[PDB]
Amino acid sequence: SVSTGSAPDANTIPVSKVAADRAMDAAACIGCGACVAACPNGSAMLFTAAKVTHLALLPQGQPERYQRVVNMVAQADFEGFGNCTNIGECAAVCPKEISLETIAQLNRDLVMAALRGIEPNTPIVPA
Amino acid sequence: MKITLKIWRQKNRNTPGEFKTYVMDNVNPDMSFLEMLDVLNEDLMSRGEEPVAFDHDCREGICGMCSLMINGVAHGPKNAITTCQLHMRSFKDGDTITVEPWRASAFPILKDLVVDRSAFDRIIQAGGYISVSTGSAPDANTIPVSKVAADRAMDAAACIGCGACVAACPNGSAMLFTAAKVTHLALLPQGQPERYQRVVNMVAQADFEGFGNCTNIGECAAVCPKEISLETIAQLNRDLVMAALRGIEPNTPIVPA
Amino acid sequence: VLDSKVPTGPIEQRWDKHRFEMKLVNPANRRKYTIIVVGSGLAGASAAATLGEAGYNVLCFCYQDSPRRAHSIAAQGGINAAKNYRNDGDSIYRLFYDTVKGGDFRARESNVYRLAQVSVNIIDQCVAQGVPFAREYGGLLDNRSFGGAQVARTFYARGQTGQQLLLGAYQALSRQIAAGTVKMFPRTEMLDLVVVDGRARGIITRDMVTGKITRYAADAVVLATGGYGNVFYLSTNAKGCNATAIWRAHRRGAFFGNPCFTQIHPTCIPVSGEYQSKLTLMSESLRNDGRIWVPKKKGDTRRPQDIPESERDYYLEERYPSFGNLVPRDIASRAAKQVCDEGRGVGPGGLGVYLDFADAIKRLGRQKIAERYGNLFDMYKQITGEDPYETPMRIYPAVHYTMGGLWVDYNLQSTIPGLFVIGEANFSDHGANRLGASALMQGLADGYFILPYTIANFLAQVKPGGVSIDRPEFAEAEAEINQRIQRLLSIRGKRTVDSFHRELGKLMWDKCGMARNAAGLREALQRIPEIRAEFWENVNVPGEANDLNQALEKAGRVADFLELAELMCLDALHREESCGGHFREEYQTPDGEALRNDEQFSYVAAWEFTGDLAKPRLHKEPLVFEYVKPT
Amino acid sequence: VLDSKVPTGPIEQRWDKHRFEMKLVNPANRRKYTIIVVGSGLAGASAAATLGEAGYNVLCFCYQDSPRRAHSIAAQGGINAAKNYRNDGDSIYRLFYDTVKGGDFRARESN
Amino acid sequence: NLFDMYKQITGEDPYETPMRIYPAVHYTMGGLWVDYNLQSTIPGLFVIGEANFSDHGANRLGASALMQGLADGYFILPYTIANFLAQVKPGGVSIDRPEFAEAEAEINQRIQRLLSIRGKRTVDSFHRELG
Ligand SMILES: Cc1cc2nc3c(=O)[nH]c(=O)nc-3n(C[C@H](O)[C@H](O)[C@H](O)COP(=O)(O)OP(=O)(O)OC[C@H]3O[C@@H](n4cnc5c(N)ncnc54)[C@H](O)[C@@H]3O)c2cc1C
Ligand SMILES: Cc1cc2nc3c(=O)[nH]c(=O)nc-3n(C[C@H](O)[C@H](O)[C@H](O)COP(=O)(O)OP(=O)(O)OC[C@H]3O[C@@H](n4cnc5c(N)ncnc54)[C@H](O)[C@@H]3O)c2cc1C
Ligand code: SF4
Ligand code: SF4
Ligand code: F3S
Ligand code: F3S
Ligand code: FES
Repeated sequence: SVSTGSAPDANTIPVSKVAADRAMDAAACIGCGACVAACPNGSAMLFTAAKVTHLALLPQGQPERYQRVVNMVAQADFEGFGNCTNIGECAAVCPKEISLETIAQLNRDLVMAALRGIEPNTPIVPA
Repeated sequence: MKITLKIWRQKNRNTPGEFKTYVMDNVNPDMSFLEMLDVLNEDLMSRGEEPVAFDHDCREGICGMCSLMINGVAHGPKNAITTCQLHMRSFKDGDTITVEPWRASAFPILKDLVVDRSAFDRIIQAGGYISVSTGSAPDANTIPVSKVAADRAMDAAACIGCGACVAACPNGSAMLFTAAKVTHLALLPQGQPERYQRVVNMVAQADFEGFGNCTNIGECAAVCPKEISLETIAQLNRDLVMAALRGIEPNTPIVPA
Repeated sequence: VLDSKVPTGPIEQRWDKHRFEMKLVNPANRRKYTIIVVGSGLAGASAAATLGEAGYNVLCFCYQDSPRRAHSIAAQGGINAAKNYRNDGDSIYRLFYDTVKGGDFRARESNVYRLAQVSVNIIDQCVAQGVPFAREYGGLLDNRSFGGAQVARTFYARGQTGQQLLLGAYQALSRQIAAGTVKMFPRTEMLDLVVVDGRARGIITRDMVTGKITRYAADAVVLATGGYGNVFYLSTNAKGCNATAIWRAHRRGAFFGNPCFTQIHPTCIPVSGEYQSKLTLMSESLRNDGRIWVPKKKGDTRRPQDIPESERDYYLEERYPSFGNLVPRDIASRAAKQVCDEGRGVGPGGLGVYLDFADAIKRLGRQKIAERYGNLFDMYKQITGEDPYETPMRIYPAVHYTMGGLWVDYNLQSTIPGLFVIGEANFSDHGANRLGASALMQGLADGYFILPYTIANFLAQVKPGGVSIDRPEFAEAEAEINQRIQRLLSIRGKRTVDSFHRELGKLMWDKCGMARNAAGLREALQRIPEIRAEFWENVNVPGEANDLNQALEKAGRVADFLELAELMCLDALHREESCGGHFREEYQTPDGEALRNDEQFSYVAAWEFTGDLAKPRLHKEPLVFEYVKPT
Repeated sequence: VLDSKVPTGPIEQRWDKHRFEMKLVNPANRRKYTIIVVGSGLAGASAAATLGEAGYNVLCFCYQDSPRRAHSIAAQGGINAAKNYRNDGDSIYRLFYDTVKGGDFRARESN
Repeated sequence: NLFDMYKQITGEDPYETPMRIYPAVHYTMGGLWVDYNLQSTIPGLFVIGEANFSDHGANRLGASALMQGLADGYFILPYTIANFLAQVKPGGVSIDRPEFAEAEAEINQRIQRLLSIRGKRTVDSFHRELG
C-alpha cells in the first residue's frame, strides 16, 4: 500500500541478493491457474503462497505481511477453493517451477499472525 | 442549584492548611466547574477574603494544567475528561462537593490548590526523548512505520502530563506517565537506538524523585483523561527486563537546579 | 528608517545567498555568549533547543507551570509543507504563491518564500524526533486537504498535531536542559526590557510564586510570547495569553507593525453567561452542510426542532445566494454578529446562531456523518450538553489569531538592535490573512532554521560580555516595575479586574471588531482613555506582592491591554482600505468582499511610541511585488 | 491547426513551470468526475491506479481475461533511468540527448 | 534461457546445429498525435503509451517504451487530466443522448453485416494476404 509520488530513493533500503533471488523466484507466477486444476482438492494454495512469499521476502512488504496473508487466505476460502493436503501436484504442474516451500512460508506467516491476534477483514464481494 | 463546597485552603508550602466551606445559591447547570470557582473567587474578592488559587490555562483538556481532586475522584466524577471539561450538569441540587489538590511527596503544595509538578519535567529530562540534533534529519519517508505501530504510539503519546495518575495511585507512583512516554518512544524505529537505556534511566529518575512503586492496582487508568491503557506498563516492564538482561546501568540522576 | 535587509537576485537563491553572506561565530566562542529567550511555545522551545545545541548559554522563560503548557499545544489542524507527496501539483513556488495571495498582498515576498522553502526541512526534523504523524498502510506518510485548499499538503496527528509538535520541541528542550546548556525558569513572567546603549541587554522578571523581582542580563533577547488576540475579552486564546512583553518592548523603542490585523474563527461554542471568556474552537470542516438559520420570530419558546421549515429565517441563503451558502468566513461571521446584535440570538444571553445538521443527516447516511464528525459531536455534547444529531448546533464567532505584532526585518530583528521577535509576536509574513496550518509552520521555521543564522550573525558582529546587572538601567527598570506593582496593589477600588477587561473587550469587539467604520473607531478612541483612567482609579486587586497572587498578574495584563487597544484602534482608523482580516465598511464591493487600494496602501505600517498614547508616529515600509502580481 | 503547447524558457524548468501554470481540482471535487480508461497495459494500469488514488471515478477496460494478461508482460529487456548509480557519466541531459539523437531528430525536445 | 528456449520451440540444439532467424515487425512509433498535455485533437481525449506518437521520433531506443508508458501513467497524465477537468463542469451527459444511439446503431449494423456476409475465405486468409 504505497501511493504514487511518496516513494523514497531507490537505494534507501538494502535487500540481500539471496532474499531478492527468492522473491523473484516466487514472484514469477503467471496466474495460469494450473495449480488449481492439478490439486485434487481444487485449492489455490500455490498461487496464494507464491504471492505471499514474494511480498514477504522484501523489506517494503514487512509493515503489513501478517495481516496480508490472513486476508488472502480468507479470500480463498470465500472464493470456493479447497484446502491443502500437502499432496504436491501443483508444484509438479506449475509452469514456473514454484517450489513447495512457498506454502511452508505461508504456513509460518499464518501461524505467526494467529499468535498475534490478527483477524481477517471483510471479504471482497464481486461486482 | 444550591451548592456547598469544601475547599482545601493552604497559605503556602510550609503553612498548614484546612478545609473551608462556601455556600453558593445560584449555579448554572451548564457552566463548567472552573467557571463556578471563578464566580466564587469574584464573590470572595467583593467580600474581602483571599481568592482560591488553582491552575488553568487552556480550558480544553489538552494543556494538562488543570489539577483538582473533586469528591474523592481525580478530575471529577466523570471519566476520560479533565477538570476544565467538567460541567455542573453532572452534579445535583444541594450536593456537597469536596475540592482538594493532588497529594504526593513529589508534588509539593504551593497554594490552596496549586502543586509543583516539576518532577514530571525532571523525569522527561532523563532520557525521555530522541537524541537527534537540528539539521541532521533524513528525508521524512526514509523509514517506514506501520499504521498499527503509529496508531499505538499516538495512543500512548497523547499524555497531557496532568499528574492525575500520581494522585489516583494509592502508592503515589508515576508509573503510567513514565510507561506512556516509554511506549511512545519505543513503538517507532527512530526510538530504537537508545530505548533499553532510556527506560532504565527514566525509571531510576522516578525512584530518585520520590514516587512510589506500582502494585498493578490499576487505579491510574480509571482517571486518566486520555485513557492511557495499562498495556503501557506491561511494555515498560518488558523493556526494563530486557535492559536488565543486557546489563544496562542507570546514569547519574538529574538533580534539580 | 526601516531597512528590510532583503537580499537581491532571483528569489530562489535569496536565502542561500544571504546565508553565505552573513557572519559566523566559531563553535569554541559560542560558550562566551548568553541569550535570553522569553517564551516556550513552538517558536520559543524550538529556538531554545537549537541555540542550546549550538552551544550558547540559553535562559528560557515561561509563565506556566511547565514549558509544555502553551497554546501551541492546543492547535488541532495539521502542518503544511511543500513535499508534493501526493503528486497533485504542490511545490515550493506554489506554496509561496498561495501564502502571498492568501495574505491579500500585504507581506514581503522574501520572507514568504523562505518559509515555503524551509517547510520541507521542518517536516523532516519533526518526523525524525518521533512525532506520531498519520501513516498509510504501507508505512509512508499520509496527507489531507485543509478543507478547501487545492492540494493535499498537510501532515497531521489524529486530532492533536500541535500537541505532538510542541512535545517534540519540548523533548528537545528537555534534552538540552539535561545537558546543562539551557536553564529553564518556569512560573516567572518578564515584566520589563532593559536596553543598554541602544541594545536590548536584559530583562526584569517577577517570579509569580514567591513574588521575587529578578534582573537578568544577556547579549541577545528573543521574544516568543505569542499573539495578543486576548485584548478582546472573548477569544479562543488561553486564559493567560497577553501582550505585556511586546508592549514593554514597544515602549522601549520597538515598532509595532500593523497592530489592527486580526483573524477570527467562524464556528466557536457560544458563551453560557457573563462569567466565561473562553470560547472553544471547533473545526472548519463544519458549515459544509450549511443550514445556518435563526427563528423568524424574535422570541420563540418552542424547541428548535419544533419550528417548521417555513418559519425559519434561513439567512445566509436569501442573502449571498451566488456563493452557495459557502460564503467566506468574514461575510458569514459578520452577518451572524449583526443578527445576534439585532436581538435575534438563540443562546443563553442571546449570543449565538443555529447550525442545523438535520437535512445533512437525512440526505446523507448517519454512518458517514458520524465517521467525519464524531469527535466534534462528542465534544459539543460534553460541553454544551445537547446532541447535535437531534438538536441544532449553536455557534458564534470569536477572535482567534493576530497577524500583527512587532516589526522585524529579514534577520528577524526588531527596531531595537539585538532584540529578535519570532512566532506570533512579530508581523512576519502572514500579511493581512493567515492561511490554515501556517502559524505552526512559521513558528517552527523561525525557531529551527532561521533564527540561529541571524542571531549568530548579530553576535559575531559584536563582542561578548561587558554588561552586568548593576547598571543604572537595570535599577531604573526594577524601580519602575516595583512602583507599578505597589500602585496596583494600593488602588483598592471597587470594580474587579475582569469587569474592566470585559468592558474593554466588548468595546473593542463592537467598534474595532469584525466590521469597522470611521465613526465607530473615533468613538472607541474617545472612550478608551476614560476606561483606562477608571481602571487606574477604581480597580480592586487584593493580596500581597510576595505571594501567589493571580489578581496581580491579571491586573498587569489588563493595564497593558488597555494601553495596546488605543494603538490598534488608531491603526485601524488609519488604514482606509479593506484587506484580509481588516475590514472597513466604506471600502467594500457590493458582494461583500474587501476592496483594496494598492496605489496608496501597499506598505507595512510601523508605529513608534513617542511617549504619548494618542499620537504615535507612523513609518511606512513600501512593498514591491516582482513574482506575484496583485489582482 | 496543431498547438503543441510546449512551455518556454530553459529546458530544465519547462516541466516544473508547466506544472505550476496548469489548473488544479480540489480533492473534495475529484469524486464528481468520471474518467474512462481503455486499456490495462503498463500505461493503462498505471494511469488507472494513479487516478483512482487521486479520487476520480475510473472505468478501466481490457479485452483479455484479466488486467495482468495484457501485453507488455512479455517485455524481456530492462528499463532505463538517469540515476547514474554506476558512476559512468550518465545524467538526465545525457539521456535526453541520447533519446533525441536515436530518434533521428523527428520528435519534440520538451517531451 | 535462449538456447534452451530455442531448443524447446524449434527442436534443434544451437550448440551443435546452426540457429535460424528471420526479421519481424516489433514496434510502432506512430500513432495518434498528442500535444504537450497528452491530449489528442479531440478535446478531452488523451492517448498514452504506444498508441500515441509522443517522443520516440523515428526510432525507439531499447528499454524506452516501458519507461515511456510508466511515465505517462504515473507522473504526467494526472496533472494534465486535472488541468483539463478543472476548466469544465462535471456531469451533464447521460447515455440517452442521440450520439450514443447513433454510435450503437452503427456498431450493431456493422456486426450484423459481418455475420451475414458468410462468404468462402476465412478471416485469417484476408489478414495473411494483407500482411
Ligand atoms: C485554539 C487555537 C488553535 C490553533 N490552531 C491552529 C492550527 O490548526 N494551525 C495553525 O497553523 N495555527 C493554529 N493556531 C495558531 C498557532 O498555534 C499559534 O498562534 C502559535 O503557536 C503561536 O506561536 P508562539 O509559540 O509564539 O505562541 P505561544 O505558543 O502562545 O507562546 C507563548 C509562550 O510565551 C510565554 N509567555 C507569554 N507571555 C509571557 C510573559 N509576559 N512572560 C513570560 N513568558 C511569557 C508563555 O509562557 C509560552 O511559553 C491555533 C491557535 C489557537 C489559540
Ligand atoms: C515481445 C515484446 C518485447 C518488448 N520488449 C520491450 C523492452 O524490452 N523494452 C521496452 O521499452 N519496450 C518493449 N516492448 C514494447 C512495449 O513493452 C509495448 O510494446 C508497449 O508499448 C507497452 O505497453 P502499453 O501499455 O503501452 O501497451 P499494451 O500493454 O499492449 O496495451 C494493451 C492494452 O490495451 C487493451 N486494449 C487494446 N485494444 C483494446 C480494445 N479495442 N478494447 C479494449 N481494450 C483494448 C488491452 O486489453 C491491454 O490492456 C516490447 C514489446 C513486445 C511485443
Ligand atoms: S500453476 Fe504456478 S504459475 Fe500457474 S497460477 Fe499456480 S503457482 Fe502460478
Ligand atoms: S498518564 Fe494520564 S493521568 Fe497520568 S499524567 Fe498522563 S494523561 Fe495525566
Ligand atoms: S498439490 Fe494441491 S493439495 Fe495442496 S500442496 Fe499442492 S495445492
Ligand atoms: S494504579 Fe497505582 S499501583 Fe501502579 S499500576 Fe497504576 S501506579
Ligand atoms: S486548562 Fe488545559 S487541561 Fe485544563
